[PDB]
Amino acid sequence: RIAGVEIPRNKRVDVALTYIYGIGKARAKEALEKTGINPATRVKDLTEAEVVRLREYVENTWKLEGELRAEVAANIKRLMDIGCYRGLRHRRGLPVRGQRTRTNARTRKGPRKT
Amino acid sequence: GKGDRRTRRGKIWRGTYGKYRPR
Amino acid sequence: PLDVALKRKYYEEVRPELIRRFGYQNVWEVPRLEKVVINQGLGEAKEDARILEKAAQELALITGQKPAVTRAKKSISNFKLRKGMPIGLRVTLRRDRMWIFLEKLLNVALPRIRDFRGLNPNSFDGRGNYNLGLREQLIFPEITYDMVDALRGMDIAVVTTAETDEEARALLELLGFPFRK
Amino acid sequence: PRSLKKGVFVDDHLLEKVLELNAKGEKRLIKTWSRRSTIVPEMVGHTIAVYNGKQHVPVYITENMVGHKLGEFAPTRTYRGHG
Amino acid sequence: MKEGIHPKLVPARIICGCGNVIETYSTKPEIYVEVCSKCHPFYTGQQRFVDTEGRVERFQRRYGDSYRK
RNA sequence: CGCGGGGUGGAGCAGCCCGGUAGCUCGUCGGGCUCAUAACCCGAAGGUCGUCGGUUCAAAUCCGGCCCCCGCAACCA
RNA sequence: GGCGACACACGUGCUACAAUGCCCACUACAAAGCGAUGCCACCCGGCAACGGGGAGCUAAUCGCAAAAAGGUGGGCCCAGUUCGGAUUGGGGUCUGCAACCCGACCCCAUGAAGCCGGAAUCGCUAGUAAUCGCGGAUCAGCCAUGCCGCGGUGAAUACG
RNA sequence: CGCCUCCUAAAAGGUAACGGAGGCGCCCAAAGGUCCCCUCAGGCGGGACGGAAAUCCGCCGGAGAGCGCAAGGGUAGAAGG
Ligand SMILES: [Zn+2]
Repeated sequence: RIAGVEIPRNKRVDVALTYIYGIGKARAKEALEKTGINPATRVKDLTEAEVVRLREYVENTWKLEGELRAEVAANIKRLMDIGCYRGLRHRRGLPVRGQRTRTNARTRKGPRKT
Repeated sequence: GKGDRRTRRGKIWRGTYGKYRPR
Repeated sequence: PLDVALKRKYYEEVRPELIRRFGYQNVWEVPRLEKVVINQGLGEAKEDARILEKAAQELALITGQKPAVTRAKKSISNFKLRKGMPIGLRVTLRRDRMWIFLEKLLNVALPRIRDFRGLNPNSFDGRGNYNLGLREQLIFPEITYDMVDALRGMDIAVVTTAETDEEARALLELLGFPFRK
Repeated sequence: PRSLKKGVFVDDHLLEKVLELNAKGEKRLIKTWSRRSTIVPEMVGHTIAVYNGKQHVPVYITENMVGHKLGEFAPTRTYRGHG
Repeated sequence: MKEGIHPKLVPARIICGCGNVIETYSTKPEIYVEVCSKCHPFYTGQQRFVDTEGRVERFQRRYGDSYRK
């Protein structure tokens, strides 16, 4: 379908774009503007030429699925290499943005371990 | 929810202004 | 038999290009595609969904040729598979279906690959025989996402008349296999 | 981060000592207390022992660490786990 | 070929996002494809398709040189 | 050493006969209740089934060896 | 530099697990307070934070400042979702000499657990509870979901 | 305590010991007959899950595999699939 994935036919295009990794609510409301496409249209109601236009536009305006993930890991991996505190935090699986490690680090630490 | 910045709800609860809650 | 553009590319340019590149004394000295083997070592249907013939149907769609079933050559404790148990499908595409399937592969299958930076330039037998693998089966245009239910990858063993991997990768390169390196 | 409209902050004594070795050839590992300071592209190839609060941690400044603060690389804390 | 088991092949029209038609043989006469060889990144000079930076780091230190020396 | 039996989580025992998956009580951890402790309640964890080889696709679970422990005999004088 | 660590454990709170809902655009309706190196109107730029202009305001008169929920209209259709916003990558604004540890805020993307919570346990008898928002202290800035207050709407139940 | 395998057992066979090792007290309606077809184990390299070891490919292999079960004999120019 689209760059790496598919949007459900039964959903509007706005939510449709969002299922792409690297596409949130913001750009979703944007590609419709830059492609002049009705947001209210379901994916089951989308025309080929509009889609390929959509496909052509968005899939080069940004990198979304694989090309986007690599930069993240590239950024993250290089931090481990540079030994930065940020990278230092990642190598411990700890909250890298200065959060409080003493309590409430579950989202970064997952299951609690007595 | 209230704690979501991107919602105008959040910037109300958070008490801020931005792309999603102008003045 | 039937006409296939890619094979036509083999005769038209690939043959003379290889001959120039190597000066083969005889045209039988130049590489060729013996066959193209397709494997799916499922390892899942052997226990449950033992009629996953639907997967064989997918192979038939991609190949126009129903694959034969491969069973366990012996039982295993770890691999929960008693001997004589279907564990993987297999089809052997040859001349016409060979060039056809390969043509759909390069023209569509590879460019549909997620983050396809190219083929391994190293996945060679050593005898001039290339192998590779897939993690899903919805790459091929015959297969649609609607018809797909589970991602069965596969393996492809393209065998070549050539003796070295040199002339092999030379050939498929002339065939335009996009090598990631 | 620091307002790029505002200048990119680096301590005067730090940068001058940097350019000095840039003037007088790469040498002379530099003690420093300016963890708040930002690495500058000129700093690449230099080695500096940044102070952690107790010691000066010698950090070799490469290009790969230019756009950062110096305190990032002298970890001011010691954690080895539990048990 | 065992006459009755193999799904019969036909001429098959490939249609890319380029609208690229590619005549082949398949079990579907008319077929569309989001991608072809004439559009794939790795075939289109790699094209960068979003980002031509190519490991932008490190610098890329623009907004720099504001130091007083 | 001659015979029979056994040697499973921290403890005591189960699963062995029928090899495809080891369970119970206690105990431990955490929490709850209490002014606190015990009791109690909730939750949680956790077992080369002596040891070594073979049999097996697979052995606690089969086989054989060794070790330990146990019971029985070690006799006619 | 540390007080911000972090295998863990407990308390107190906030946000949710959604349709009596979420989101969006418009229209309301407060109180109580603060403000001269502060409120800053209004203009412009900028997605925005914010920045540049810049009036008034020394205070019932200027501003902070929109109250919010509510009403209106639309979308969403039960979805780990247009719920959820945690984490993280990047790009920025602002204060501050200096935001790495160790600020806040704006923007994109990422979109975690979570489907009402065991044992158990808490507050509340009326404008109370619940929910909605506003102000102030400290303070350059803020780690404030806290605290102290203000108002909006507004319950059930007490046999004993 | 009966029968099978090997050594004992002295190049015929047979050959004892409370000698040294293991087995059997069945099983297969196909594990039987016949025709036709194929050839293993193993090693290396390549191969999504997937591994040491699934299935696939190529390459090297006389049999070291397998041949229902003990051992031996026999065996792919099949008794093996
Ligand atoms: Zn194309």
